[PDB]
Amino acid sequence: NSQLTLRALERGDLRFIHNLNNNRNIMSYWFEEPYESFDELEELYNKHIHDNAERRFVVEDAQKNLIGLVELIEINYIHRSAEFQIIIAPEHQGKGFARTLINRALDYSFTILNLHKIYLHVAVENPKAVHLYEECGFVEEGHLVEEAFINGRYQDVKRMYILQSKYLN
Amino acid sequence: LTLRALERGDLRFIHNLNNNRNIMSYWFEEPYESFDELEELYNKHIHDNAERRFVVEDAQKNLIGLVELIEINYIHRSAEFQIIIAPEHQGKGFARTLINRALDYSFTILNLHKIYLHVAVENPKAVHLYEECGFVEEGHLVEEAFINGRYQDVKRMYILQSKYLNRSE
Amino acid sequence: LTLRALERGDLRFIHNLNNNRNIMSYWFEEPYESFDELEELYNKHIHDNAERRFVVEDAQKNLIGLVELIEINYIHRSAEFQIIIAPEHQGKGFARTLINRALDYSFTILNLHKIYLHVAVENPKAVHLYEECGFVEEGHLVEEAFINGRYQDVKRMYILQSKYLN
Amino acid sequence: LTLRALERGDLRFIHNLNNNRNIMSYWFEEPYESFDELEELYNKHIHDNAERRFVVEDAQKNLIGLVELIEINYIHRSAEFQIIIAPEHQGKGFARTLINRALDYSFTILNLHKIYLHVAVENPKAVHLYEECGFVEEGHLVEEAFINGRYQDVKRMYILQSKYLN
Amino acid sequence: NSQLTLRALERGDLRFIHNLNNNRNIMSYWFEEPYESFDELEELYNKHIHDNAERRFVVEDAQKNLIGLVELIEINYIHRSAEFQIIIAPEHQGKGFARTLINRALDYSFTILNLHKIYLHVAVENPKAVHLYEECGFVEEGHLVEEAFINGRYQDVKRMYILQSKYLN
Amino acid sequence: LTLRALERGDLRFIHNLNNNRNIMSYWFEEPYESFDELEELYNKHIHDNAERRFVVEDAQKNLIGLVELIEINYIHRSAEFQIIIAPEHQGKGFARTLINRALDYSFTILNLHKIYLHVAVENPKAVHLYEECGFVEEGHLVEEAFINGRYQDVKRMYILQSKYLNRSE
Amino acid sequence: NSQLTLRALERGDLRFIHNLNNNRNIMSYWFEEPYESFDELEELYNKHIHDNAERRFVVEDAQKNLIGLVELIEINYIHRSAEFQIIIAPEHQGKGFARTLINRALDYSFTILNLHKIYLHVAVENPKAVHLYEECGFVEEGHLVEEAFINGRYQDVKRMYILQSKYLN
Amino acid sequence: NSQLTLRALERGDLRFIHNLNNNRNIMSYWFEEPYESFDELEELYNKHIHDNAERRFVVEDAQKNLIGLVELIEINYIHRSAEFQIIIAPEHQGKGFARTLINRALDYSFTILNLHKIYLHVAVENPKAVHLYEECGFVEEGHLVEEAFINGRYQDVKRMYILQSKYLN
Amino acid sequence: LTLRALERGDLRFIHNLNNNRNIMSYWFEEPYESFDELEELYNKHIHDNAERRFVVEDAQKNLIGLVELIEINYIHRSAEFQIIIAPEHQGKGFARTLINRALDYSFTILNLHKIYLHVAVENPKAVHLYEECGFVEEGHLVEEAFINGRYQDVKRMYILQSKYLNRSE
Amino acid sequence: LTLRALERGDLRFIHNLNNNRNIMSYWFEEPYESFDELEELYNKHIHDNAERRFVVEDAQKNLIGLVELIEINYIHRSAEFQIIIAPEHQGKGFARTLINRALDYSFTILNLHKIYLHVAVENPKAVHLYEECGFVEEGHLVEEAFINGRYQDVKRMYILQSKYLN
Amino acid sequence: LTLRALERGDLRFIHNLNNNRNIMSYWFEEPYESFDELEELYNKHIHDNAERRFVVEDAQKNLIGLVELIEINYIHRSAEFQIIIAPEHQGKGFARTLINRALDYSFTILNLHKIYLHVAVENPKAVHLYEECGFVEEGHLVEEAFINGRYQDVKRMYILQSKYLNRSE
Amino acid sequence: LTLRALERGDLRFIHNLNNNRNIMSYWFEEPYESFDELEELYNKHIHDNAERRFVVEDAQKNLIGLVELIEINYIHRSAEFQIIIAPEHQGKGFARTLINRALDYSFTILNLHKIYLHVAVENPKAVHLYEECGFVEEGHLVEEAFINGRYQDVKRMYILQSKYLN
Repeated sequence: NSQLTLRALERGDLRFIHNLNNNRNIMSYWFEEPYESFDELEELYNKHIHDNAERRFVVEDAQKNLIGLVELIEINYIHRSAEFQIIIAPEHQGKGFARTLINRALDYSFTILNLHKIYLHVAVENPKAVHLYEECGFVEEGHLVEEAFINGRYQDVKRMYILQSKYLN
Repeated sequence: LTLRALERGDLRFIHNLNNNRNIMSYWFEEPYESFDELEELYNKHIHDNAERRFVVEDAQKNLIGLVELIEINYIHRSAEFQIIIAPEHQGKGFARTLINRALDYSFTILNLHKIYLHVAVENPKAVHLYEECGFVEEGHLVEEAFINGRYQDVKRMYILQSKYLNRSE
Repeated sequence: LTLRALERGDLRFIHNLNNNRNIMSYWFEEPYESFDELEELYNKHIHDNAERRFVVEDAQKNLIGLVELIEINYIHRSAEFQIIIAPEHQGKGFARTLINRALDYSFTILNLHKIYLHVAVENPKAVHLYEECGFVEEGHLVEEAFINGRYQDVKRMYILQSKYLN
Repeated sequence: LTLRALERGDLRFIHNLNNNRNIMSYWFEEPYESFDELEELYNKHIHDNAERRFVVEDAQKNLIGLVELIEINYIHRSAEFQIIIAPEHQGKGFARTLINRALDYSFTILNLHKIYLHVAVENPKAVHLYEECGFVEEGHLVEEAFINGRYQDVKRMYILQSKYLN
Repeated sequence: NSQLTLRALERGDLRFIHNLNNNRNIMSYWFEEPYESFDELEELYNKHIHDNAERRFVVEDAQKNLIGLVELIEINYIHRSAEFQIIIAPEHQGKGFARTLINRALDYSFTILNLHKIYLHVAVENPKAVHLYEECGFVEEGHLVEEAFINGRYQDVKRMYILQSKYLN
Repeated sequence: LTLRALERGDLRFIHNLNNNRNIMSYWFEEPYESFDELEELYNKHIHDNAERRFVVEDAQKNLIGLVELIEINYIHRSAEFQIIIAPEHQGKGFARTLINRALDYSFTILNLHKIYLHVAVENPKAVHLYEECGFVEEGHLVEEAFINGRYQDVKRMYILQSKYLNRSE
Repeated sequence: NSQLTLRALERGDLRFIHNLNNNRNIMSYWFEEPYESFDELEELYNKHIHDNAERRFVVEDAQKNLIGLVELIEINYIHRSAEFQIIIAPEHQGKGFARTLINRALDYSFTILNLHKIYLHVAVENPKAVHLYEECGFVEEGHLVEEAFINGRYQDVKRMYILQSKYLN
Repeated sequence: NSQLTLRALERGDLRFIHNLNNNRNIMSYWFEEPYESFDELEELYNKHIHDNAERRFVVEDAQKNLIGLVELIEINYIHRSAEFQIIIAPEHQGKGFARTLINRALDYSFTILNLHKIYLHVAVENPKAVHLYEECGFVEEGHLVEEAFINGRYQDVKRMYILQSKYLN
Repeated sequence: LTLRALERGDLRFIHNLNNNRNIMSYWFEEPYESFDELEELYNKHIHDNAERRFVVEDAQKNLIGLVELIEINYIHRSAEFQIIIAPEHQGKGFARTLINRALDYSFTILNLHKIYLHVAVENPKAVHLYEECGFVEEGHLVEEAFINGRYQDVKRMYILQSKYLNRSE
Repeated sequence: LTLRALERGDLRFIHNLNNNRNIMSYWFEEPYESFDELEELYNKHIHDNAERRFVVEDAQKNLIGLVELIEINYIHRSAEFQIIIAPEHQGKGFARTLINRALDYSFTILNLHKIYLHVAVENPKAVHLYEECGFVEEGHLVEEAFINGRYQDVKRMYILQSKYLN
Repeated sequence: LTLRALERGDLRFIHNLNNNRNIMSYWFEEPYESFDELEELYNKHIHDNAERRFVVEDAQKNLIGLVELIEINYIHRSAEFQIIIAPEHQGKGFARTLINRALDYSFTILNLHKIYLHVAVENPKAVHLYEECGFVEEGHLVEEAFINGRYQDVKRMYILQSKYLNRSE
Repeated sequence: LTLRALERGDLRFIHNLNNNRNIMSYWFEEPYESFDELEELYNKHIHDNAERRFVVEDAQKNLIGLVELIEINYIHRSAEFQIIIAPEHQGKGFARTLINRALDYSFTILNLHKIYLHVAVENPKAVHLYEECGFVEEGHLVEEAFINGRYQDVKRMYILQSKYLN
């Protein structure tokens, strides 16, 4: 876990992004723009190469095996907020990397960019994921009713947050 | 009461409404403060369908207020609702009528499934007004906004298409 | 009654016709609501030949209604027809004379083979008028349009160049 | 069989599928014939969401066919469906499993209400297969398509999100 | 007739072009581009302001009454050819202006631009117009079968020509 | 025999065909003489539907000739036909087969009503070849082209959709 | 003083900006771009209409007499900093407006944009201006040696600051 | 001589153009644009790829040895004129190719493009070149005094011409 | 008499001058016939220094004529001269004065070495007028222009800088 | 007398000053003659800092003359100076007060080290005035300018920031 | 030791240097984190002279570090200095040599008058290093930067052109 | 020795000549330092005729030096001259033969009247060589160049087309 490294996303890593969106049954977005094919993603990356609303970091190990991804979106510098998301490759989902990657993301958000609040969304029907984030410091602030259409049915999603104060202290 | 799509001529009425608010005003997720800044971003997003705004005026062309629909996603069929009545006609009882006619357009024309909005916790008069129109609280965002030199909480209330169109049946 | 090619000055009348229809208005398969959005869309598609619109006006030049041809396909030689008469002169019985001249332009100048249209099921009076003008049903599209918070069926009627020109 | 988002490298397979169809091919309602014209049209509409195409391939990744969604309207939540299987694997009975997955993507992710398609009248075998997949006729378009020097009728069949998702 | 004058077509004259195409029941073209409304014509004129494939001259009298129009299209300088057309306002069609305007057009084509051949097209069912051109020097060179779709039916058109040699001698 | 839409790679084969002609070659009514001039105008009119060209090749990719459809008007439903067989396979009897397959595409796919072509009067072998395929003379254009230092006449022959599809019925 | 109002800068106010830069003997900048004439300023305003690095507010009284100007430049949202400047018309310089305009600017910076630190620069040879700012809450943090070339000689400038904490408490 | 062939100028031939302008001590032009380096020529060729005012043909033999160049400039299709020029490589200047290349150029000008007059310019101090052209059919029409600045001194140049009539008869 | 650089407002006066000529008028080697065609090409070549034109007017703003310098080459230091006096003031004896003042600008400001012009052989009055001003015939171009349906000859006369500035010394 | 930054409205006065000079006028090292050519060149170089021009006007705002700085180099900190007074107020002795204020702007705000200028040899009165203002000759350029059909010599005079600011 | 202007090929070496810093890196006042983001902003500001950077390498092309000059104002003749030596050659004593050669370029080539820099107060080793090279403290910016989750102070040191070039005289 | 028009491939040699000069290098009056900045500036001014540069190379094609003409004015017919020889072949005495051919191109093809140049005062050996080639001083520019932290004087020498062509 300590060997894991985070690196700024490069064009070469777009293939890894495409592979991770396979068999997830949810439309993928790139700066709030839908995409499906590798070519559509590559164009959207070239377009938003300069945008500051989102940042992404690839997660690798010592031997540079692509572990997962860390995304920050809806980044606002006036209110100092950002939506956090994390995607771990299926082959590494059950190895406990998630917790460390969550602290790595909070570290980058609250120590460098100096953001005030980090919020995230979790499906209500994955309580193990909710409890994980709670053990990491997050806490619920909303229960969005029928917010996401997942697998052919509207579903609720928990919005949980954590402030810069608690993480730094 | 009559609702009309916003024309470029009504932009000044929007700027005037933003004078008393004392909050950072946005136009398609882009900050603005001068009337000229607004007019240019209006010419830029005249075709963008991510947001739609309607100005309401009396029978004889007395502009009363404004209703806005932002963060419009036609895949999730959602949108954020907001309304601002001029201080002149603020307490004449026009609010609820504009709200219902806004939700009517969202649920009968655009065929949207969910409509949410945000209100500061320090103004319970608005919280009860929307709750009287069918909105229900789905979140209590902690320290979401920075108002007058302090971080404050925000209530997120919602209303669904099914309820608005089938409740009296 | 006289039909005239749609000009930029008539876009105001278009915006008024869409004032009380309770359905999203399109311009070359692109939505719009405000007069400014329409004016820009017109200047964008001013040369696109996939759609053609004529304004019908009285002898005094008082605008009466509108006739539109959309989805114009010159390979299969077909196009969709739509007609909107102002509420002021809706029941003056002018509708038929407008439908005929429209079909005349379609089958005499543009040289199109088929002309279809869509009419709501819950408005049988329009179905009869169209039928009496020469149209015949060819489809009962199920839940094709979302009107007033509920999907509704729509009848698709057609008319060939042969029946109008013998 | 596995469906994959259409890439630029697959445009060659598209041009081969259109090789022996005897009808003009379109890309976002724009005609084309050569592989160069198609490649430019794709780069032009690479971000347009009005159409979506998936390539179906074997376990060995041998391309088998194509499934397309066109006329995608997110307001009325509808789209037209089309499927083309290569002649090599036309009669292997895979057609049904392709139609279902397509409807699955339409009604599970994009959240569309209706899906319609058009099939020639003189090919009843396709009408039966579509019917057995869940489709039901809603229109008999008269002389809607010009095939082999003669206008021919076309049946329009539909299927709602309700029947597929209960 | 001798008082008639020909002038290069200006933007202001586009209204006269539009008025002449009323009740002619044939699609109007501007540099092989279809148009119907005044605005569509004005745009096409601005576009082809510089093109050399076609020239047009307005026909006026002493008191500047708009008499008609003289068009040269499909102008090719390698083969030295051009298709001639003439449109006279309905109020002046039966006053004998046509003959002089035909000589004026031939004069400009064979004396200035120095073209070799001028051809034109006439409906087979207007023999009075054919005989007119023959009396002016033209002669048939083709009987195009079902070349034009006029008033709801394909119709034949006579193609008649005349060379620079005969006009100059 | 197999007809294929012309790709950019076949442009050299077109230039080679224009070597023996000794006539000004055009591309969408634009003159060209160098292979590079052709390639640039090809990139310019790749989307223009006013003309369509097909290259025919043997069973094992031996490019034989070319068939062209120019002046395509989808309102009048007309088009000018032309065919050029390489000097290698010139007298192998492939012409009539390419002609019929060209008219078949024009009358069954594009749904055109009339197809005309042009041939020099000084090559009666071509005049009889087309006449054997259904074409009929509709015009004898006098001094229409300038060939080898002299003005020559040109025959315009035509064939209709009705005849091509209904004659053997 | 209490009647003074601050308004977002509009294009019409550019004339007031030009008048204030008269007889100040220092090159004027607009988003770090030099200018002298009214036309050069107007162009630079149109260019940076959308930039977020600087904001400016016109200062008016009850009767809308142009009092002065309030400028925020070098605005950085990551470090939350901004350089403050104030220009009062010569006819209003000795009426005590400065103090209130300083609090108005700090109010907008620390209560809306939520910035952490506001710094400014003062000529060392204007101690009355330095003492003013100190009485307003500022304090020196640097004595830049020969930083500005004023009136034909390099001169030192005091850099004084104040944090959001003290102003809000 | 009979084996010589003329080919339309291609981009690959621009190196031959550059080599021929070596040690000629006169500024080279490309569509009335000066150039010296290979890169400047290549850009000007890409620019005027489509211009019709000039045409150029490379002269090769049976074994494709680059013999010379044939240039037509100032081509006007209204007056039907063109300035002719010919450049033979130094290794082939004294082999009698000039005469045949002159007839080849006249053949292309008077038989294909159908031009009326071909004029050329010759230095007065090269009478052998003047007599050559006279033997080819040209004749003097002007003695331009101090028209060209050659090798550090203004010099006269003979303008000689020939019409399409004499060449064709 | 006073010469003034041509402004856009004088373009109509140029078009009027081209009415009586009955010859193809050009603007930077580009044909034009309508006033709008002229105005657009004027906006296109406002910066082109290949040609320069001056309008002359009386003491009280009575526009008399025009003098033009075209084909200006600053390497060879040459230019073609032409002058057109309105038919109103045609025979008032102003020509020679405008000519000398044109050559004065060419030889004293632009520092040109040679000035040539062209005149039809069928107007000896102009030939003698220029010859009286210092011009000398250097060429008799045979069938250079096509005037009123016939090819005619043109005289090219010239005058040198040395003569114009040193002859009376 | 008051100097003001050159505006677009003053371009007319510029064109009048060049009316009777008998020499080609330049704008940012680009020739021009007509007011339209100048107006476009100004809009092109409105942000170029290589040149700066001030209009001097009376108390009544009657334009008197012009002062220009060209070839402005901020690395070597130098610039060429030129002054043109209208013929109406040429001999009113205002020239000196204009030269000084110009040098003041060059050496007090822009922080330039050297300022040079060029004056014809055949006009010694201007050479004296410049000399009396602080300038000193540094070059006798031989046949550098072509004036009235003959190359003429030009004197280049200079002045440093040190002599003006002690 | 040899200093060289930075080429596009050296951009990767810059990104590597920014890995160990753990601070937001900028390029012409624009944030970046990915190598591709850097490369695009490099192509954008290749002409911008507001900043200049030099890469230093050993005698045999061993890239050691980088020296940067930003906020270059040629009117005030100032600039901010910064240097980053790779961790490999960090403590080899190369720093002072690169500093002096940077100030030499700033004071002898660009002819700048003042050079300032910034250093964190929590690294006195750098403060003394610059002080040993001639830099003197002119400011102690309080809570200027946000480093590792806390606001920290920054020292601004400066050195003048006169001192660097005249002190040993 | 042979002079050749400067190509894009020679820009590398240009960047090497500027490697050890200790002064800012310009390209069409625009500063640059890196090879990438120079390559873009060349493509920008590849057609500008205000400057012309020739590369001089040996018989073996080993690059020896460079000759440049800048500030080319075709109205007054003048231009500034500069020559740079690589340190490898600086003292081989080739300098004179290069200066002559340059002046030959200026006065034989471009038809220019005057050619001036600038040489530092503290390098009298170059002043003598230029003088022996035909140049004559016409100006002693005072503190015109900032070299090695100190303003230095520069001599401006000239040569007319008449003296070179009699």
